Amino acid sequence: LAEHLLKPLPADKQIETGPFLEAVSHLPPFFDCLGSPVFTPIKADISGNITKIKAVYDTNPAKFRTLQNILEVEKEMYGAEWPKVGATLALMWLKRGLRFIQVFLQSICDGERDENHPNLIRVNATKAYEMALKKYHGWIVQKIFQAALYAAPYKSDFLKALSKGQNVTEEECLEKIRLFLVNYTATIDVIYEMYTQMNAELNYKV
Amino acid sequence: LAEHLLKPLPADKQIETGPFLEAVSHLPPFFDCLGSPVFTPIKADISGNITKIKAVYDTNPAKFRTLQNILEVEKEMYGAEWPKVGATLALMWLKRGLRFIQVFLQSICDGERDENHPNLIRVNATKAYEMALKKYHGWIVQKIFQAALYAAPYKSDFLKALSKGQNVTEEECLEKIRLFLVNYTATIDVIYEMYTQMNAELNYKV
Ligand SMILES: CCCCCCCC/C=C\CCCCCCCCCCCCCC(=O)N[C@@H](CO[C@@H]1O[C@H](CO)[C@H](O)[C@H](OS(=O)(=O)O)[C@H]1O)[C@H](O)/C=C/CCCCCCCCCCCCC
Ligand SMILES: CCCCCCCC/C=C\CCCCCCCCCCCCCC(=O)N[C@@H](CO[C@@H]1O[C@H](CO)[C@H](O)[C@H](OS(=O)(=O)O)[C@H]1O)[C@H](O)/C=C/CCCCCCCCCCCCC
Repeated sequence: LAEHLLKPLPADKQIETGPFLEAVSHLPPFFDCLGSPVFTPIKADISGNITKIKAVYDTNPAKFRTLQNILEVEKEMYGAEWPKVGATLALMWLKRGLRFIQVFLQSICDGERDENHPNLIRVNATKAYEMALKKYHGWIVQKIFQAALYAAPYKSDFLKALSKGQNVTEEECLEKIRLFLVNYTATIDVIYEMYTQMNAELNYKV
Repeated sequence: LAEHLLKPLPADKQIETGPFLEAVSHLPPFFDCLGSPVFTPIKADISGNITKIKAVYDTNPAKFRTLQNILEVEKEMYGAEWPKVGATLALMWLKRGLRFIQVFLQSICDGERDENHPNLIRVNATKAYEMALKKYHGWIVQKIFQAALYAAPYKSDFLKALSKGQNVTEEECLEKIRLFLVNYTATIDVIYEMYTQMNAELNYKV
């Protein structure tokens, strides 16, 4: 993770679209390292959001220099269907997946665990799901999450996979995750705040 | 469905690849008519198989004239990883989805129902799942099927969707499904038999 840190936030809290998309594009490949086909459709959905945002950006990178520019330009371009359109909608969902990853990783780094099963990551994933995604899912998708949770790797195995080849301890691995989390968390928080400020957030369930 | 009937089988039971792929390519769009996002990853998997087979075919349509040609050419081309490779693997999975659809539709047409809930299609889908797919799924994916089953439409709604614009009765709709099922079922049966004859069938679970 720490090979692709996000940029620090500038004083004006603007997030450059190009570097943001470049950074977060390194996250979906991690889903191929979790040891299950159950992660295939997940990877697909997150990558699909990234692809959509990049496709809008590519139409005019200067116009879409920042994530704020995307929202404001699309609000002007689309009128009534906005924010349920375009890159605004894609980023609305992407931020939820990014927040899931943030909460999950932070929970692991913070030593949160089921003391009865300290080498599982279920409690960490459940917390992340509850905080990031659950209320945007109808009861059927929530039931699917609960089933998919059983496909999660052991903690020790997950941390091994995050540091393969590097010959580092788990303690060192977790320090590098904490480093990644600094600008990552700050960036996601700014994106959420922007959605509030722009009245671009929707609450529909799938 | 009856606007894209499969070809009848010739005496030699060979199935031409091009027309087969053209016909079955009309089936994944039906998943957008079931009223739920839960069908998105399903459509993606079936379409992915079709795309893979078409990509192999397109490298040399004469060499890959029939489905039998695909298996025999790939067996020669690949040696030891076969049949877990290429279009052979894609068709191995595609036939299972096609068989699911066949069993499901046939069950509906045959009047099979839960007499306590005659306007659901759960019993029909469960039968199809059991016959076509279940034993290739580990327990986690099976649990996901059980959840996804609740996203199925009402029977009357499903049959309406299959005949939209046509101004036909449900009886007429079902007669047209029965017509589609004739060459469809025969074709799928031949494909299954070919996999047996070629020793191309695998039994691994996902
Ligand atoms: C960095 C290391 C990695 C850290 C993460 C590792 C964590 C591992 C630990 C535990 C595992 C826990 C279980 C997994 C939890 C996954 C959470 C990760 C993030 C989730 C991504 C899905 C987000 C989501 O809910 N999306 C939902 C909404 O999508 C959005 O819909 C919009 C329209 O309303 C747009 O189309 C939008 O796209 S746009 O680009 O056009 O705007 C699009 O993104 C999407 O519906 C859900 C997708 C997941 C698939 C769920 C359905 C599966 C059904 C399967 C049925 C099969 C049954 C039959 C079997 C044969
Ligand atoms: C004609 C009208 C339409 C008729 C049908 C309507 C029926 C509606 C009624 C009731 C609904 C019942 C529930 C739905 C049942 C669906 C059955 C339809 C057919 C299923 C298609 C999936 C087949 C399958 O099991 N595939 C499996 C194996 O795939 C194959 O894997 C191979 C490698 O081992 C290859 O990669 C291969 O591709 S290849 O091209 O490279 O060779 C590929 O096809 C595939 O893994 C399953 C895909 C379905 C997705 C399941 C996982 C969902 C996990 C979601 C987790 C989300 C949790 C977190 C939430 C945020």
